[PDB]
Amino acid sequence: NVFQTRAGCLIGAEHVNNSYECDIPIGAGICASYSIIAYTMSLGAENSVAYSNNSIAIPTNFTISVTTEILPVS
Amino acid sequence: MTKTSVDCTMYICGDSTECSNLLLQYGSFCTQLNRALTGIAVEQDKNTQEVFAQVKQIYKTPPIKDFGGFNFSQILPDPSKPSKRSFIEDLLFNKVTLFNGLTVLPPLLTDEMIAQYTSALLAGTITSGWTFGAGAALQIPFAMQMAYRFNGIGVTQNVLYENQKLIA
Amino acid sequence: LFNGLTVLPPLLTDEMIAQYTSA
Amino acid sequence: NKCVNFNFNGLTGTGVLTESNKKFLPFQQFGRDIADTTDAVRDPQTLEILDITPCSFGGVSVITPGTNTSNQVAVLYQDVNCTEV
Amino acid sequence: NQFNSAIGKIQDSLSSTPSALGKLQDVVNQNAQALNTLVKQLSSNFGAISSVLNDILSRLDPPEAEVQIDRLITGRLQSLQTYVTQQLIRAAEIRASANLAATKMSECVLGQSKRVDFCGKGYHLMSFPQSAPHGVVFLHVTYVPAQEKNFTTAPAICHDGKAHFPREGVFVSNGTHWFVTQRNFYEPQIITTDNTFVSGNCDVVIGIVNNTVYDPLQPELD
Amino acid sequence: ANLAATKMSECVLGQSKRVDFCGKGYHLMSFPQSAPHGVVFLHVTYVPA
Ligand SMILES: *[C@@H]1O[C@H](CO)[C@@H](O)[C@H](O)[C@H]1NC(C)=O
Ligand SMILES: *[C@@H]1O[C@H](CO)[C@@H](O)[C@H](O)[C@H]1NC(C)=O
Ligand SMILES: *[C@@H]1O[C@H](CO)[C@@H](O)[C@H](O)[C@H]1NC(C)=O
Ligand SMILES: *[C@@H]1O[C@H](CO)[C@@H](O)[C@H](O)[C@H]1NC(C)=O
Ligand SMILES: *[C@@H]1O[C@H](CO)[C@@H](O)[C@H](O)[C@H]1NC(C)=O
Ligand SMILES: *[C@@H]1O[C@H](CO)[C@@H](O)[C@H](O)[C@H]1NC(C)=O
Ligand SMILES: *[C@@H]1O[C@H](CO)[C@@H](O)[C@H](O)[C@H]1NC(C)=O
Ligand SMILES: *[C@@H]1O[C@H](CO)[C@@H](O)[C@H](O)[C@H]1NC(C)=O
Repeated sequence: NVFQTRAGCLIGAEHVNNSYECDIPIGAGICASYSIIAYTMSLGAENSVAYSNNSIAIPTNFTISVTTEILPVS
Repeated sequence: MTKTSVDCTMYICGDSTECSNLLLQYGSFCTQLNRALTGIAVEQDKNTQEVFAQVKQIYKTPPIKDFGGFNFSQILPDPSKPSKRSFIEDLLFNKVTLFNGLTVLPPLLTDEMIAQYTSALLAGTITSGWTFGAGAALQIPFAMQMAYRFNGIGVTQNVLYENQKLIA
Repeated sequence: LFNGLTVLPPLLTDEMIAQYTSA
Repeated sequence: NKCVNFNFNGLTGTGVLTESNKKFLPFQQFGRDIADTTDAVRDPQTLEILDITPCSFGGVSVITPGTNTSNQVAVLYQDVNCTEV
Repeated sequence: NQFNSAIGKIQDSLSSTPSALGKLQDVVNQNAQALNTLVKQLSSNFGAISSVLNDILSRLDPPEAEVQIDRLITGRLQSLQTYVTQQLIRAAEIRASANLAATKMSECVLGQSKRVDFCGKGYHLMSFPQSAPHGVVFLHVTYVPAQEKNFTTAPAICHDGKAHFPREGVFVSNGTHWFVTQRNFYEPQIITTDNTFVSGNCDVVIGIVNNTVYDPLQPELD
Repeated sequence: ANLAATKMSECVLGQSKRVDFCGKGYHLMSFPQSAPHGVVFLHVTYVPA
């Protein structure tokens, strides 16, 4: 419930063990979300390379991805 | 840049309600200044965020360090956990030598973050080189990725494979 | 989306930017 | 349709005032839009609603091809009706 | 099919999507705060007795009224040149972003760029500009490969006492034999003498293997 | 910061032909390496001889 942190002392929101993607940025990497509780920004998802000196994988398909890159002009 | 926090008024005079009359009776310039310094603060949260939130995927390297017999003890995250920073980043941290109602906020992304953002980045590089910037990190021995690199310049793989032991 | 202060209208009206974009 | 200095039942201001269709609360006298700029008032004699409007104005820009082409010049009344000349 | 499904998908998101543009809305909110503060200054004392000089004039004398106006006018002369400073640091950020957008269109719309993530993230295809009331947006089209699938490689192969190296290609084996596909798709053909080049023997390489390279040159005989 | 983001996009996340945009010499490669308030790229580049 109550916690004292770097950014000060936060109360009523549980400092947790977990870490998910940031929703409510607090500071020092520390964010909050769902009732709504304080937790640590999750950096992303942890994946290991199938490192072989003697192997490769190449894709047999693709998509046509379209994206919008938004810029200020005036 | 350092993200500040400012207790403007109390600097502006420091614990005089009489003042606060004189200031609200002067306007809200300190208010415009606070908006300016919040805009700074968000701008460089955003700056750091585009600087390092460039991948949506935390890569880990294997327990197997086999990049061609190379030795990497001083530049990679140290398994002893001295903040999992390289000994080079240990120097870069050593190499920086550092109140009144005015304070400075602590950096949003603590070196531990920037460290394993960089670690995920560097795994993605060594396994992919350029593909993870175009998508996912895709396995490669790193001999054939410099092969593709020399192809980008228009040169063979065999030149690296001819001396790749030298070249390492 | 006054007082003797006004704002000029954009030099290139959306019709321009539209057929510049079309070309 | 005249920018004029007005003092209505002790309420004084300057500008061009016209009629407004707005309805003030029976106790409510005079109105300012956001920015605290008066827009309409309830008549002192009749307590009817009359629009407060900005003292007309405009920019003054002078348009040239340069001297040495000519001493000729075009002139612009600026976001302004040229009825007001 | 996927090109126009993706266009429909941007369709449906953008009709539904919030917080996508939020940035040009911020910039208008942001100029708007600027001038609203400027107004709420002009109705502000700046350390003066009143915010209105007219009441002064109608009740006070030239000297005191004019000193009060001196302090009033000093306050507004900051508030203006402060506003101007505000605006031309906005305009500097705009001018930077505008050079960046002009370069963006030059490289993504008017050409094909190898720059990574300079035309959006993924393998570059294409970008469609699309204007805004006070802006323009590029609809960036980019390629994502899919169905990776793991095989083993070999830089060359020991044959005729030679390491025959790919002229432009790679050699993979499915489990037992040895096809030439390209680097970033599975586009196979068969490993042959006419699609790989020799430079030297095979007595130095690490990772070479023994196997044959087909050569369509005896069947000319019959 | 825009310049550094572009630097990593082109040198770390890709192979760039830009001259001296990833350090001087024939481009190979660049390893980013963070700082207390910054990050540095360890640029790897080829010199013929
Ligand atoms: C090799 O191929 C199969 C294809 O589904 C995959 O499941 C397996 O994970 C691949 N190898 C590695 C190391 O992932
Ligand atoms: C290649 O990998 C195999 C097993 O993955 C290993 O035994 C071999 O030593 C490696 N090649 C070299 C040159 O180390
Ligand atoms: C790729 O994915 C689509 C999705 O349905 C599928 O139809 C197609 O067979 C897959 N393979 C290739 C080579 O496109
Ligand atoms: C003001 O007083 C006169 C005098 O009787 C009256 O006729 C007039 O109606 C009054 N004004 C209004 C708006 O009623
Ligand atoms: C205007 O410029 C021309 C040269 O372009 C020059 O010959 C001429 O004298 C100029 N007119 C006057 C009035 O100076
Ligand atoms: C003044 O100009 C505006 C601009 O369109 C017009 O709508 C209005 O009718 C004009 N009024 C007069 C009196 O000229
Ligand atoms: C892999 O090798 C087989 C024989 O083992 C060969 O005939 C075939 O063309 C290749 N592809 C598959 C799917 O087996
Ligand atoms: C290739 O052939 C030579 C001679 O036949 C032999 O010495 C060598 O061991 C062979 N290597 C492989 C990988 O089969």
